Amino acid sequence: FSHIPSYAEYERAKSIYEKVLADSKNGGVTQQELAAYRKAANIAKSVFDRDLAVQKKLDSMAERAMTTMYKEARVTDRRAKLVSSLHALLFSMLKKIDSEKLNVLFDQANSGVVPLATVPIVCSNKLTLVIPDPETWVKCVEGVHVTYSTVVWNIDCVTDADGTELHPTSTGSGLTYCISGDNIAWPLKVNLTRN
Amino acid sequence: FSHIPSYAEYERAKSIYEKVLADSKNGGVTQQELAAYRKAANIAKSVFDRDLAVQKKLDSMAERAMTTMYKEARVTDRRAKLVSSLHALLFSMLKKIDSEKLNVLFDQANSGVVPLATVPIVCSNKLTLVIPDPETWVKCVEGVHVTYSTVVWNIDCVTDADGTELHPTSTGSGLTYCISGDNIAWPLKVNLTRN
Amino acid sequence: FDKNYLNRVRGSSEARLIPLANGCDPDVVKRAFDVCNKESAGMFQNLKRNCARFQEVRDTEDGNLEYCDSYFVVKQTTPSNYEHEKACYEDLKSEVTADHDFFVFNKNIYNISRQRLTKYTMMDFCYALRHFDPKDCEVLKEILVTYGCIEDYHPKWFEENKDWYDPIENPKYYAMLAKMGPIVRRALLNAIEFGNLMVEKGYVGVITLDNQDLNGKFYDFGDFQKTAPGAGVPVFDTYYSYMMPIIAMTDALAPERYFEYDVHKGYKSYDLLKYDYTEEKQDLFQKYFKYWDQEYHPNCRDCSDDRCLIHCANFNILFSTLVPQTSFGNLCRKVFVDGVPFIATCGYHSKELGVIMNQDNTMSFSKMGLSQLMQFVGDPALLVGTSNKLVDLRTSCFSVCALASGITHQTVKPGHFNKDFYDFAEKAGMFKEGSSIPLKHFFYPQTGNAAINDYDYYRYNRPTMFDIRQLLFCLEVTSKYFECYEGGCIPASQVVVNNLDKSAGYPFNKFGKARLYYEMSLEEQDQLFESTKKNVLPTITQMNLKYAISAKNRARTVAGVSILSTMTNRQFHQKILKSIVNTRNAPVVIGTTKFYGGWDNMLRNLIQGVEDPILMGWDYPKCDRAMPNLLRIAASLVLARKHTNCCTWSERVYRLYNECAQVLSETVLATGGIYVKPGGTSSGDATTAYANSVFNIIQATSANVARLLSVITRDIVYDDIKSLQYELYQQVYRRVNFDPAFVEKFYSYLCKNFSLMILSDDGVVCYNNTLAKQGLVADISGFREVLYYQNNVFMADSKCWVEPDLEKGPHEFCSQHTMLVEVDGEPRYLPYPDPSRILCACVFVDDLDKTESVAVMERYIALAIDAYPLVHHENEEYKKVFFVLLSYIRKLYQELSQNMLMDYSFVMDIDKGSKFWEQEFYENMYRAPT
Amino acid sequence: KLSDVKCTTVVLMQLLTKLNVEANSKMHAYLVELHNKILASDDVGECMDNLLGMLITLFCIDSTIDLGEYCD
RNA sequence: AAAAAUCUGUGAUUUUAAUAGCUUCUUAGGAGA
RNA sequence: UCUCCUAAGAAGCUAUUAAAAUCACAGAUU
Ligand SMILES: [Zn+2]
Ligand SMILES: [Zn+2]
Repeated sequence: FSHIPSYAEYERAKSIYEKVLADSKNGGVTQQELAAYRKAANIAKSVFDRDLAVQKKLDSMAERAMTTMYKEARVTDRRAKLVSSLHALLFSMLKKIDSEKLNVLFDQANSGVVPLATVPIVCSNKLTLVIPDPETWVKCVEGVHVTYSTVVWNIDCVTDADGTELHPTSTGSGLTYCISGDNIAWPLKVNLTRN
Repeated sequence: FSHIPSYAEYERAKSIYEKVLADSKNGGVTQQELAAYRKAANIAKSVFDRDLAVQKKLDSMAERAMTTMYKEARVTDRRAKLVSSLHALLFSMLKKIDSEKLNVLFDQANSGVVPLATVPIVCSNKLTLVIPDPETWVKCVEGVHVTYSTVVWNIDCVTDADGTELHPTSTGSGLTYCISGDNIAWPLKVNLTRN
Repeated sequence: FDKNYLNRVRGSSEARLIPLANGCDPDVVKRAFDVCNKESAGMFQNLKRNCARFQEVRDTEDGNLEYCDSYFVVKQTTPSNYEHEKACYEDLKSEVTADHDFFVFNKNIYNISRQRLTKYTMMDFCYALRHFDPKDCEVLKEILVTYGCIEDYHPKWFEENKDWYDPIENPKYYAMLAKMGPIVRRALLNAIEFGNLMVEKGYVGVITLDNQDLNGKFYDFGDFQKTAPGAGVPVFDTYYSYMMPIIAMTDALAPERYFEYDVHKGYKSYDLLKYDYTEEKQDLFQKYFKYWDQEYHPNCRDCSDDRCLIHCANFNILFSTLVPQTSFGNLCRKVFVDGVPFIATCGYHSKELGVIMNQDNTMSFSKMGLSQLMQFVGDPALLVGTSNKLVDLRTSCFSVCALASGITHQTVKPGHFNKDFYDFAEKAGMFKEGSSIPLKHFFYPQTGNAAINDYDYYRYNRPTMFDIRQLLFCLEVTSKYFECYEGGCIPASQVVVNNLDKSAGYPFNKFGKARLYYEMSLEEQDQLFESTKKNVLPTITQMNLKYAISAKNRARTVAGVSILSTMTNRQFHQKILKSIVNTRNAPVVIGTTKFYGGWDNMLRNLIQGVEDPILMGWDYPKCDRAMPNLLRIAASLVLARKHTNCCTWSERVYRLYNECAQVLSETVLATGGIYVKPGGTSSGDATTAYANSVFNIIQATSANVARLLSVITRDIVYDDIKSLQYELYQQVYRRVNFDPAFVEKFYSYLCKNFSLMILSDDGVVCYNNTLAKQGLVADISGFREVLYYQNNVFMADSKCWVEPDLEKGPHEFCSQHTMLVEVDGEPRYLPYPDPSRILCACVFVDDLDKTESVAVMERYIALAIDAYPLVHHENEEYKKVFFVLLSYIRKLYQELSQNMLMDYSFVMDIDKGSKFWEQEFYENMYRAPT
Repeated sequence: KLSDVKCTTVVLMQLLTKLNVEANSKMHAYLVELHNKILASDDVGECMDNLLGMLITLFCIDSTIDLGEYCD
């Protein structure tokens, strides 16, 4: 409250008025000068109040600017972090593209364009197969080799819903997977692999 | 209570103003002193706009903060004991349901006959019980049939803790196992099935 | 009876016959027609009186007579028409013409004998499959049985199978219809041959469906007028336009498929890298629809306006059932990043629209910014191209890849029990034997497989054609409803986001929520949106389960469309969306408030102006799953019709291919696997409610046009509608460019009667009952018929209602019953919920924190605001549902005040400063403002 | 009396889920079937039997020490 | 790991408008030294 | 030549009420 310079002038006016109103009592009331002192003190108080109000109103601008600059700094920091994370993700997912297969897939394309749906069908080497019922396992698995479309696949593992692993049972003709028991929780997620 | 004194001073000023205006019946012409008293009372009143406002704002803020703290301290305590709270709630609810069926089931469970705790229960047509002592064995089973719940189950095979499998005893009425109780160790594991 | 007449009719066919008439007299039968002359117009069903019919019989190997379907029809006419038809048959003798025979049996009787015609013509089949009602279904059963479309048919088969007509409950249905494909294929090919023959011989006339005997042979030539040889004008504008939906309901062109697919053994050998089928759709079109008198651009690039776009998309939807499914979706190209090759999109190949190529292409990248990195990451072309193939047999939808982490199962949890309130309610007497408020709306768990078992319901979406003429006129009428709204593009700075802390889809959701991605400088959001008008930006979509109170046991799902979609769709659509939200007294109710006397205003504005009102309603079974693609495209175009100046046509095509590639054909990512969404709206897509509302308006207008066209205009009592009906047929079918002077008149007629009130899927209409009784307006039975072949679902009457007494208000709109109670001395409608829901939302809570009553006091204050109108309810058992909540809020406040004393404080000021446990605060929420 | 069973079943299912029954993909489905049948029914005769069936599984998962307290 | 919208309550900050009051400059009316 | 009261205009400060905007939490509907 006393920081503003006008407070010092207001205090000086207060002191001057207090001293003069007591020093002038020798000549009596002397309303002529008492009114002048009253008016001077009134003007001083009004000016002090106006200056104080103006300064108080102007104060908030500094806080607003500080908040704005702090927010700008935080948003740019977050942008930098996000850009780094996106770059890392892109360069991590781009690291496992075998250029050899990509060099032959686009050789047969109609002017170097191939629909996206047929990239994994011609480039991949593992087919994740899901079987929800014995009525489908009998009609699809066909022993140990699964034939989908035209190619012939093998089997690497068989995992059930619980997360455990089934194992083959050797027989005279060859390995087989035991199905239709009451202790296996469907579906069975089979991980194949190209021949 | 620090706000009440301001109310007391305001009331005192108002009462003094009332007394002076009532006594000063001549103030109608000499309204200078009446106006001075009115202005003094008004200045005394004006303190409320500051004092009551600040008191109300501070009290509201403190109450909000303290209520939020109390709510957090209550919800954390509620969450701290979740599983035991669930057990207590379940038992308090079961006590409310008047059904001799559940009472019989719980009495039998306390007796010592309960599922084997392994080979988890998966169907509505199979179980696996343990019968500690001959007394509860005689109480529960009757020849080929057993009644663990209100329903009646059929026995399939009986096993002893050592792994030896038991067989029924021929009798005119029907198959029986009671005599074997006193000649073989305990407990027995019985594989049931829905009737 | 006369035997000489039968003997003469026998002719030289050397076949047995049995008379059906009592002699030379004609026979009366009910047949559908397609008539348009100087007095009538429509697809009505009228009696036939000009022909006598004889039935051929044959001797079976068992010695018993078999009543084969071969019929001899002997039409009788005047000598002039007799000679005219004789001269006409002198030509047009090809194999596609039913063998005629001309003779005069007596001095006064002229006969034109047509030999071995099938009972029902093509028009009967089309009409019966269109206007389907399960109580007058003989015309369809007598066709399905004869042509062996039910392989296991034994006497009284239909008695045992009571739901043979339900598309979504009879798994064999479509396999039952598909055995009719050969008949429609033969009909089309014979129509083309006969058209060529007529052009060669030079006859100008009108051909319609009822001309074509079911065998595929045309059998009457009354109207044809000769002309110069080599110059003829056959017109099939209404032959094809009426059977259009049935060419794709019965899979007519199945023998043309380019691939053979076995669900267990995969595709047989076929061309795998061919995507441009633009040179084969044209050949098929010329082979089948040669006489369609309008152009056809296989690729929607070249379409001139938003009507030709629909016209060509309709054909593409039929011709895209033959292209192998591994050929659609994003294209791709080989580019380099600092010398390291990878994959990036280079166009799009959509089922309904056609091939589009990006206008910008690059073959190098370095120092990529944030926008380009986001575009690369969000685009599926780089994720699907570097992961293992997937083949799961749980779902019929295509499956293109499986993530590295593998397939994982996710479950749902049960709801908590709030005993602290159940005990209080029981003490107050709410729960007791024989109560009128049984508990419902529980919290239901789900097993492991629900996440994909629910998504499997997309098998209900199948490629359906529309008859373009009726659909286009209905679109022109529907667009009249949205003529009083603002529309355009807005710059980035003017966009408004309701809530910013919500997921940004996959894969962006890993790093942060939408708040982080909305910090991009506006100069980058603007660049992204502008570059969406010259490119196609496909994106991935998640499928996450929902967890909320529900009476129905089935699970739920919502699609988390990625940020690259919303960030631009907002800029595109927000202006018209906010103009729809800020309009009052319009058919679309979105944005109107139920409180403060809003419900009464809506209801008394719906009812005003309609004579003899009788409300009604309807429900779309599985709207999200079974919505046809063409209607979604039509809704998007109706909303995008307002960009007269801000965008060119090409940009309005690229924007539509972006919306189609981001919503209508998402690359769904559900449970550790990447599938391909067949079609239908996604719930979480931007502007879902408004698209649903537009689709609802389209359906409601079609349900009226179809019913108004199919009445005998010769017998309409009113002389004003008797001409509107006649003009409607000509304006719909026999003209190419719509006439606004008539669209406005028909919309005025459709708004004077059959008022409307629509909010997304819900709806209500009060239609003039006197007209609806005469078939001039779409009553309840007029919606099932249209939904049968425009949505592929059966709308059971158990899901609809009718309230003739208006004073009782709608039975149920927006899941809130309506009641009439005097307020301020006048009768005003009030809503009120189902009390079981209010009572069972306080007992069950979805989190452990909410079980602590004191901490969530606001829940009951917000619940008691909506359950107040139950105080006026007559049933004495419903007022407790509100007074108990009031007492419970009082108890909560008292308990909190008493308990807080343990901290050495008094809350008396706020305690006594609470007006919430009194009836005055809530009672003022259903009163019109001063 | 029906509401008592319909409200006890939810808390019982919550307890079973907290006991980590979701690990088994067979027992969980059977329990969910029983719980849904109890919730969607009206006759207390079937609800009581299904609740007893659900409760039979509780002892198998965890032999609660509180088994001896409900008796008194 | 939890979507696009609309509506409605409660709490916090800012502005505006009105009411009451305080301080001050100016003008005008009543009279006083 | 100055002083008290009264009315208006204007400047500043206090509070009370009402509306609008921004932020946070919570319910309902599609
Ligand atoms: Zn076109
Ligand atoms: Zn635009």
